[PDB]
Amino acid sequence: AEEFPVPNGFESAYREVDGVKLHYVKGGQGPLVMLVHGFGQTWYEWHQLMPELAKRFTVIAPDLPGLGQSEPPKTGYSGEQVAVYLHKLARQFSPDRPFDLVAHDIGIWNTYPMVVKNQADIARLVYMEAPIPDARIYRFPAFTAQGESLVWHFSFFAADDRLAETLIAGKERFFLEHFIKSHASNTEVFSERLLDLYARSYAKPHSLNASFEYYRALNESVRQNAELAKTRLQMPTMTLAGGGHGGMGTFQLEQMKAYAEDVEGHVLPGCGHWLPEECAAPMNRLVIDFLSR
Amino acid sequence: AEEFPVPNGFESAYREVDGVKLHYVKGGQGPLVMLVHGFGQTWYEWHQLMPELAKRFTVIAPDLPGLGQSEPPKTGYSGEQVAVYLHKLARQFSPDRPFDLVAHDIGIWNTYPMVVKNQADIARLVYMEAPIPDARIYRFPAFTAQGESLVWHFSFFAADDRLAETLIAGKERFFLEHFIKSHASNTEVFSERLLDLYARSYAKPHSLNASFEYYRALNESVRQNAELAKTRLQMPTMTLAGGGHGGMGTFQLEQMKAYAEDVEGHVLPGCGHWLPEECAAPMNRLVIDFLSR
Ligand SMILES: O=C(O)Cc1cc(I)c(Oc2ccc(O)c(I)c2)c(I)c1
Ligand SMILES: O=C(O)Cc1cc(I)c(Oc2ccc(O)c(I)c2)c(I)c1
Repeated sequence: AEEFPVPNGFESAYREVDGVKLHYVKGGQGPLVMLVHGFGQTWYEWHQLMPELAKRFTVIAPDLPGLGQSEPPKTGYSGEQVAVYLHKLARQFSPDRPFDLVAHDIGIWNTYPMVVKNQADIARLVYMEAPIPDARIYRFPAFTAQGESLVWHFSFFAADDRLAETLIAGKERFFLEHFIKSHASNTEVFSERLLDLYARSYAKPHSLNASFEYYRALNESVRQNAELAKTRLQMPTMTLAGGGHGGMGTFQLEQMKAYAEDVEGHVLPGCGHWLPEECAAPMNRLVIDFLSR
Repeated sequence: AEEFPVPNGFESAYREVDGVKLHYVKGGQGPLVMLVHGFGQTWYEWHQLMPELAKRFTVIAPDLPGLGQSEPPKTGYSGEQVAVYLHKLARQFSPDRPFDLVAHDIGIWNTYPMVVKNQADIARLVYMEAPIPDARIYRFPAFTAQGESLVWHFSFFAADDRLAETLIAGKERFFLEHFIKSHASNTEVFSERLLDLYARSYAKPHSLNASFEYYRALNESVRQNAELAKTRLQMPTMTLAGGGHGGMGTFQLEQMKAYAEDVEGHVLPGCGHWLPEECAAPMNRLVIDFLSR
């Protein structure tokens, strides 16, 4: 059974990595590009970009441990632990060449440590719509003059007592729709069918828990990154962020400047947090052009 | 019927104020002191302080509109709107003399406007454990290096689509235990028996909704207070705050200095948000002594 429809010419498959069965969708020919999704989603958020990229690259889009059809991590959910799985998965398919990495949302948290620790393995890097976990996140406000902030979920999801699983269970579809649309500019792209598919996936009890364990490990990830960041990133990097409601605006590039020697950034007007779906055509174009250099 | 046990020698009664039936518990003789509870609780948080105060004062402890056994407000939930009900209630019992006010948590939000607008009616004032709604609240962090922040619930409760009622309905008892204990230093005072009492009250559907409407009106209260605060409070004031986990610490007094000419503050070590229950002996002593001047 597949949680999401696989594009033509792609295959849904699994690899064991350090005793954890990871799911991915793979297609194309050429140098490897790995696309890593974030919270509330799965490999499927990349399904529009994948066929275009597959004209020039071998494309792999894994499900993060515990999410989609991937088994939970056996080590832990901190960025350094999760990044091992993703790095080793990429290396199974690109053992002899560096590969490209594109990540969205918590896909950034789960890849940054393997990028900085294995720079020779990373040809080009694209990061969109999430802070790298560091002390900057402690400044985001709990509440705004316009009401509900965009970041209060960091605390909701990190809270103990399984607070988030307990309140969201039985209301997974309701909560996800609220979360996705409140972080969107272009809500129309989230059809009832698309929301149904994402909700069914993250509502699997181990996946609902996995979702929040990423946040329960966030402080540990920040502490980890405090040490890792002593080494600057040297590979060509591009950042993307939405400039509309729900988006991160200038933060993405400005943070990345502290991490990378060679970075260019774009802010996409009229687009929120969910760039691959809200603004597929220009996002796809920018990613394809940057990687095709 | 009574949701909470009335102390010996007190009465539970109701008063209709501008078309809204307010519940209160009253006892004692002498000048009037009104005690106003906050979120998650009812008049009952004051039940240990009340008999002591009643030796020197007429004591009234109302349920906030919509909470406990009080009807929802008919105007709205902004501070200025709710303060009218509380001011009129007090003045029914003390029409020719000023009265004392003690308020905790959102009790502050719901009384500040009537204090500033009717300064001659307030002899002495005690505020504990909440910010007065102003722009300072936009600076509190969504997430901290220790985990769950103090005020992330501001956004949860303010969120559209009845997000909070939808998630919390049926899980009120679970949620309230988490909320109260996460904001406490001395968690041991929150027995299952006591939590049962509070949860059964706020689980009434109109009470669960009323609770969150106070937060949905928070930005309105901030706008209201920006005008009101152009006049400083002139009456003797005391602030209390917990110095332990969950407490507001030095913020309480520091903010109050901007609002009051005559203020003394105390931070109680090893106590969190729930001062009357976590640290009954020193809190009661501070309040009784201050009002007895
Ligand atoms: O602190 C700054 O410089 C500016 C800043 C402020 C915030 I609130 C913020 O959080 C967001 C915003 C959008 C979003 O979709 C998500 I998920 C989190 C970020 I990233 C940066
Ligand atoms: O950042 C600052 O200025 C200091 C600050 C930080 C926070 I997070 C905060 O919110 C609280 C604190 C305790 C509490 O019990 C509740 I409910 C809310 C406050 I008030 C002040």
